[PDB]
Order: sequence, then C-alpha cells, then structure tokens
Amino acid sequence: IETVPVKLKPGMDGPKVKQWPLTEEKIKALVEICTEMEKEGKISKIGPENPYNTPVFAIKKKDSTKWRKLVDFRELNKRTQDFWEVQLGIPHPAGLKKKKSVTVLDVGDAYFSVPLDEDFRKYTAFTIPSINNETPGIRYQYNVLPQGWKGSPAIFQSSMTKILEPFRKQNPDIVIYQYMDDLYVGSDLEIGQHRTKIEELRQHLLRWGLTGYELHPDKWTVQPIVLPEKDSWTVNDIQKLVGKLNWASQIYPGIKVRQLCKLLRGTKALTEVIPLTEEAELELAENREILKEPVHGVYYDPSKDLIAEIQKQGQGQWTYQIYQEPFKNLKTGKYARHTNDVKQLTEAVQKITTESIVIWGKTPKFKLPIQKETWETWWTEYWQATWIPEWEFVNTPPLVKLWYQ
Amino acid sequence: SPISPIETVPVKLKPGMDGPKVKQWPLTEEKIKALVEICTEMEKEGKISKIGPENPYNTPVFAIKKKDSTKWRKLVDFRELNKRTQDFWEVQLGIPHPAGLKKKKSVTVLDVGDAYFSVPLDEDFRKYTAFTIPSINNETPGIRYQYNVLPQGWKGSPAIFQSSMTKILEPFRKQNPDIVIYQYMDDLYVGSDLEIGQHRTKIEELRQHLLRWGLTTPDKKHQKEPPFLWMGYELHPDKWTVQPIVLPEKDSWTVNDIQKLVGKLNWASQIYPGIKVRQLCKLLRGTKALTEVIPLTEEAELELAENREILKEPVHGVYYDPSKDLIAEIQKQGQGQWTYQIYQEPFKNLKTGKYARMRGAHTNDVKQLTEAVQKITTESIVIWGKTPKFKLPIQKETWETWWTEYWQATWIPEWEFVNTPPLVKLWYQLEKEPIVGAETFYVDGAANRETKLGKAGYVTNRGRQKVVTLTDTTNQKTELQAIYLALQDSGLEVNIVTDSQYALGIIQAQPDQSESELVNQIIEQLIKKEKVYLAWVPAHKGIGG
Ligand SMILES: Cc1ccc2c(c1)CCCN2C(=O)SCC(=O)Nc1ccc(S(N)(=O)=O)cc1Cl
Repeated sequence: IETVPVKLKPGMDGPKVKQWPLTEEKIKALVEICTEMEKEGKISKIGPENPYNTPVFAIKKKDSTKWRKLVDFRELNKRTQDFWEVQLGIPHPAGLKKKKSVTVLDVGDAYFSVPLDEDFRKYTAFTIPSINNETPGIRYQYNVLPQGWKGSPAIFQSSMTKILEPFRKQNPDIVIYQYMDDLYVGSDLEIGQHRTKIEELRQHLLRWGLTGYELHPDKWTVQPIVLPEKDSWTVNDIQKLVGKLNWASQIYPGIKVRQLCKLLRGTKALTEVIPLTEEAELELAENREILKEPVHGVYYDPSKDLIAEIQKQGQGQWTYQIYQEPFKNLKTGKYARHTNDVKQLTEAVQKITTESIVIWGKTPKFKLPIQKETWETWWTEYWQATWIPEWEFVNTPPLVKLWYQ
Repeated sequence: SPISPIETVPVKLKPGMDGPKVKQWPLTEEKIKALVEICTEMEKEGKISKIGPENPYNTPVFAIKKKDSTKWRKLVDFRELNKRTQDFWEVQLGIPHPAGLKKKKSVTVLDVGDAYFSVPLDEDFRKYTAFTIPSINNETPGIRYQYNVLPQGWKGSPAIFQSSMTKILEPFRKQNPDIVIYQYMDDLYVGSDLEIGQHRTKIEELRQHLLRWGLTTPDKKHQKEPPFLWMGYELHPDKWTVQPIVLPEKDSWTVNDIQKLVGKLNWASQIYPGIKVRQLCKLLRGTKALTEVIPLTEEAELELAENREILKEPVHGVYYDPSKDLIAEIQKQGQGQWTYQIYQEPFKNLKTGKYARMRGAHTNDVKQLTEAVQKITTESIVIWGKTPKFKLPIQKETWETWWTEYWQATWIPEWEFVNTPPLVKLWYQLEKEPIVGAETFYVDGAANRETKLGKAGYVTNRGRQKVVTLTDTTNQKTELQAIYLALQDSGLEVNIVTDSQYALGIIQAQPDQSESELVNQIIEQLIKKEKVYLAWVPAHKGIGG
C-alpha cells in the first residue's frame, strides 16, 4: 500500500509534550501493549534523533477489564489540522441528532493496517516512563495510522466508504457518521430492529477486520431554567427571585423584571413574607413561558470553537452549558450522580463531549471547576473515551452557580 | 581507549540551515603548538582526521593551560554549529530520588574514561565538525581536521552517548534481570542482592560486556567505596541522606549569606523533619544588593536556632520496599506552612518534605491541606509508582462539610484522622437562611475612578445608618469596607445584603487568613459573630435596598 503523503502546518513543527508521571500498574500495562505492537510491526523503537513527544496513558473503558493504550494527540492535531479538516474533512449530518437511536461503535482497529507516510512517523513519538526515573523511558513511534490522531480517519475515509457502501445502499435510512475512532449509527427502528441492524453492520465491518453505547437523542431537550413556584414570598425569595431573573435576560430576549421589582424598595426585613400583585404574577409567568423556549437568535457558527462550562451543585449533581459566545447558549442541561467529585466531573465531561459530537461533529473546549493538578493526577482513573477534548480550569462565579440551580 | 564497533545515530542540521563557517582567530605560538601536539595525539587515535580546504566548513578552536597546573587543553567553540544542529530527545528528564531506590545487598560504581570519545559520529555529519589549527601568524594554510567520535560541547553528544550506552547494556540486562544498572552521565551504578561472590564476578562479566564494545572501566581496587556521593546525597548500604551541611557561624549576614543558607536548609528539609525557613525568607523581600547586610530579626534568629538544633547530629532515610505500604502524615506548622513525612513502618522515614506556597490571595486551611495532599500525591506517584495512605489533622466531618458545599470539585485519596494539633477546622459557618429578628443591613460601596475617593456605608432596617469616606481606594476596597462596617455595628447576629459579587465570593469561600488586611478584620468579625447570613443582589437595577 503506497502511502498518502502527510504535511504539517506551514512554519510549525511536531509536538514536544512532556509525559505524565504514570503509576506502576499503568506502566506495566503499556509495556505489554507496546511489546505486542512492536511484534505486530505497528510501532518501532526510535533513537535520540527524534525530539518529538506525545503523552500516553492507559485506560480501561466501560465494563472492560482489559487495559488499553490511549495516546494524547491534542497537540499534534492542532499542528496538522489543515490536513485533517479543511483538506480531507468529513461532512456532518444534521440528521444524526434527530434519530430515535444512536449506537456508537469502536473502530480504532481499522487504521492499524494502513502504513503511516514514512516521513511523518517521527511526529508520533511517545515514551513509556519508568518509576523514579531509574531508567530512560522506552521511546516509540507509529508505522501505521495511529488512533486518536485526527489524520487517521481523514486518510482512512475512502476505505471506510467502500466498506460501508453496501450496507448503506440496503438501509438508506440509517445514518452513519464517523468521528475519529468511532462510528455513529442512527436509526429510526424499533430498538430490537435497531440492535439487529447494528449486529448486521458488525458483520460487514468484521470482514475487513473491524469489531455497545446506546443513545436516544431525539429525547434530549430543554432544561428550562426554573423559577420557584409557591404561595408566599419572603423579600429574600423575591430578592433571590429578581436576581435569578436578572441573569436570564442577556441570553433571553423579552425577559422582564421591574414589575416584580417594585415589590422591593425600602429596607424591609429579609425574612418578611409579603403580599403579591398579580400582573407581576404575569412576568413570573411569561418569563416562565419564555424560560422554557429556545434562545431566539442563537445559531451554531461552524467556523467557531464550542465551549462548555460546568458548575457543581452538591447532591451529586452538576449543571452545564454549551455555547460559542458568552451567555448565548446553544444548549444547557444537567448530570446526576461510590462516586467522588472528580469521578463525576469526568463522567459528565464525556457525556457532554459525546452529545456534542452528535450534534455538531466537533468537541467543545471545557472550563472545569477543579484544580489543574487534581484533574491531571486523577482523570485517567475514570476516562473511558477514545478521544480527549480540550480543557481549562476556572473558579465558578459565586452566582452563575444559582442562576442555574 | 577504544572506539565502539556500535551503530551510529544519523544526525542533521536544522531545516533550511547550513553548517558553520566561522573564521579562525589568530593564535599565539605556544597555543598553536599545544594544538598541534594534542591533535596529532588524538589523530593517532582516529578520534579525529585530516581534511582539505575543499571541505568548506569551519568552527574555531582555542587552547588553555588549566587552573594552576602545567598542562594544555584544547577548546572547541561549537556555539554556531550547535545552533544549527537538530534538537534531540531531552537526555535524562528526571533523576531518581534516593527515597525511591529499592534496597540492595551489594552495589558498586563503574565509571567510564573517554565517555564521548569512545563513540562514533554519524559520518555524513563529521564534515561540519571541521576546525583549523592556524599557521604561525597570518601565513600559510592552517591544518584542517574533523571528528570521528562525539566532540565535547556539541549539542548531540549527551543524548547520543546515553543512547548508545543503553543500546549496549540492553542485552546484558535481558540475561540478568536480577541486576540493576543506573546510567548517570558517564557513571554506572550496579547492584544486586547476590552474595559478595558472583557480584564481583557479575561485575567483571559486565566490564567485559563493556569491553567487547569499546568501553573501558575501573577494576576492583579502583572503584569507590560506600557511601557514594551523588547529586547531593550520601548513599550508604542501609540508609541515605543529604550531604554534610555546614551552616556557618557569623556576626553579619548578607543577602548572599542568607540566600545560600535558605538553599542549604530547603535541601536539608528532604529528610530533616522540622526545618523552618520562613522567618529567613521575609528577610529577603523587596531587596537591596547582594553584598548588603541584613540584621537578623529576633524571630528569624529563633529559626536559625531551631534549625541548628535539628541539624545538630545526623538523620538518615531508609530505602524503599515495594511490598509494604506507603504512609504519609502531614502537620500544620504555622502561617500557611505544612510539613510531611512518608514512611512504610512507623517512623523510619523514606522521606520528609514541606509545603508552603500561597495558592490564591485568600485561602483557608482546609484548602491548603488538600493542596499539600495533591502535591504529595504527585511527588509520590513519580517516586514510587503509587500514592500513599494519608494521615491528616482533620476530622472526617470537617472535611465532609467543606467539600460538600464548595463550588470546586475536589478529592483526597485514602486517609484517616490523626490527632495532632493544631487541628484543621473551619473557623465559621455562614447561614443557609435569613435570620428572623436580627438586623438587616443593606450595605453599599462606591469609588470615584478619578478622585479615587469613595463612600462606604449601610442602611439597616431598624432605620439605622452610617456613611464614610475613603481617600485612596477602589470599588473593591469600598465594598469590603461596607460589609466591614455592617459587621461592626451589629453584634452577635446580623443579616447583610451586598450587591458585591466580589466581596460575596471571597466570603462564601470561608477564607481564614488573607493577604488583604481589611479582609482579615472582616474575618475576626466573622468569628466573633454568632449567626451571619449574607446575600447578593444586582444594583443600578435599584432595589428594596
Ligand atoms: C545513583 C544511584 C545510587 C544508588 C542506586 C542507583 C543509582 C540505582 C541502583 C540501586 N542503587 C542503590 O545504591 S540502592 C542499594 C542500597 O540499598 N544501598 C546499598 C546496598 C548495598 C551496598 S554494598 N553492600 O556496600 O555494595 C551499598 C549500597 Cl549504597
């Protein structure tokens, strides 16, 4: 198989990302995996003349005992993006998010039998570190298309197509979107039919080598920010009430407050129950009305990063919003719970990433309510996805927390 | 010394760049003479070789005597070629911690003469290693030369050499798992738990392996004896430690004396539990010259004392035992200073350490303590490949209270309360609900961006009121000031309604010590209080307040 030639982006060159301290159990796992891949000719030891580096971790994946290797190409992917995206970019079916059932199938194996352009390999260097730095890490590079590299699916697209062609012809109402190492298969069938069709599809794959996740999009919807209902209202509640209302306009056009407001005025005691005028009962209502609606005015700009912010709300529950432009939400939902905070944040992040892949075909940049170090040390304990999105660490505004509670 | 029949590492200059071509400066005759002398010596050994002036490349050469001695050393100034050579793979990117070495029956040190000069250099590369010994003054063509081995002070020498060393050892390891070799610079630490006998055998069997490869080394009666000095440590058969520390006695201290002192102490605190340093540091801030003498504070002096106390008579650390567990215990030692110990059997430390930094402007103890835990957790994974069981001066409950209602996600691995004062606590809760029958202050604070003056004040709901003026402030400062007033004129319980997300944020955090003075007062208030409930609202959307 003569190889498709791969360029970097002009004026920049490969990644040199530091590797992360890894725990013994993971290092062992990686030494096995990497022995076996070397045998299979997938990767080859390299010499000090490769300065490049990409971090590498081991995960386990939902309901699997088997350690599995996970390379972090986030840096490489930005340094190639011209190739994988604008140059060999996979179109995105707005249809996918409508279907009643989306099964998600791991397809990383595909790649493993396409050679990597010879002059690109050096870019895929990784290291297996050793405890206490007692021995220099084992350094490798890939000979075949690596998983988690955004180039891999791009290159491997036309094979994918041939592979998928017949099944596609025979079931013209099943959407199949590929994003990286996964295939998203969406159908409108009774679930059993669906499952059958998935199995049926597995056979096709299984004839070129290939070899779960059951999602039901169409039944994703609002999360209308909720204004307490109730007879009686302390100043506090009304205070807390306007406050929350206050937040909502800015993203919600038409919101209304001042009516509710004049209920306030003068230094009354907080814990003081107070009469309620019933036109100000209308704002309440018609805000409530709107408050369940989409933001009128907000569209997804395919030329612009997505961002996803996450807030913590005790009781094992977290809120989150996706948008491209502060306050103009494309979407906003919630997650609910032996789980700790981090374990949870990690599950949440994957959940959202994956919704996000299905809706837009790209992954958001996360703003996480956690300490950089902590997230870093801990997240691989729970990570089960084959991709890794982008993240930062931030200090939830005190009030953002409630306006969403 | 031989020259390795081994493979070769293909080097390369940076893309779109060419070799070096720097002119050779005129040299004195004696210098010129030494070079001729040195080179023909080297050249006799194939280390280097004669070339033409057809080869268009040149790097300069120099030659100096040697401190006091009566010999001559050749200097090559690779700067330029170094600056045109491809980047390599960082050499050794961590260094073992004694605390992590698994103890061994017997270990000996092998080193290696002609480190770099025993290993070949990619051939197509040598061309660029061109240099020239010039002819007495201007006249004549100088003599031209280039490298066959790895030149000293060239960019790739350290990587390639360490790489080679690794390729070589590879086999001998395979056929000897029970044996451990630590490569360092050009030294070899080798150890096993086999009896004095086949050790030296095994060693010799190594010195041979190294010979079949052009690597020559000391033989018994030449290699050093325990304790090995290395990287600042003292490594004995049983324990390890930092190297002899001498904290001198003097009357005057300069900014220099104190810096050096702080450094020695920090280094010593790896294994000397208790070492303190913050008084000494204060002395350093907003600083004059290096030669400047700083009068030791009295507190500072107590430190200097309490430190010599600890350092008076030795402490050692034990090695690591992959089988048993890791326990880490932390103590609060004072103003944002924490100190810890790790060991596997009650009180034989594998190491000690300290944590101080101040993450944030306002923080509380519980926060600080979990930062330590993380910092200790990482250091641990690096060193032992696993996280230790912790013992902390905080009740499970205090900890459960804080994490529970903290905006940020958080998470300590396994731990157990241990009762060693000071204990860590929250110094005040804040109400969940408004307080029935207790004054409601509506406070506010403003500041003229120009005059920079501000009014700060409040108006409660038993119609009381105050106002104040502030000469050089900001909005932020004013709003802390209001909440401060309202907290002062209200005794035991009070509700406060600010529209300052800023102040609110800070106080919802339960700070308990703060860079800001004003915030610290608010804190002394907050502890005196008995029931405070604080609440926010938007302003200019002007409201009941
Ligand atoms: C720099 C350095 C120092 C030391 C070591 C390494 C690297 C890696 C190999 C292991 N290693 C050791 O020295 S640990 C072995 C140990 O517990 N200490 C020890 C045991 C026996 C002996 S003995 N019997 O005198 O040879 C000497 C020592 Cl210093």
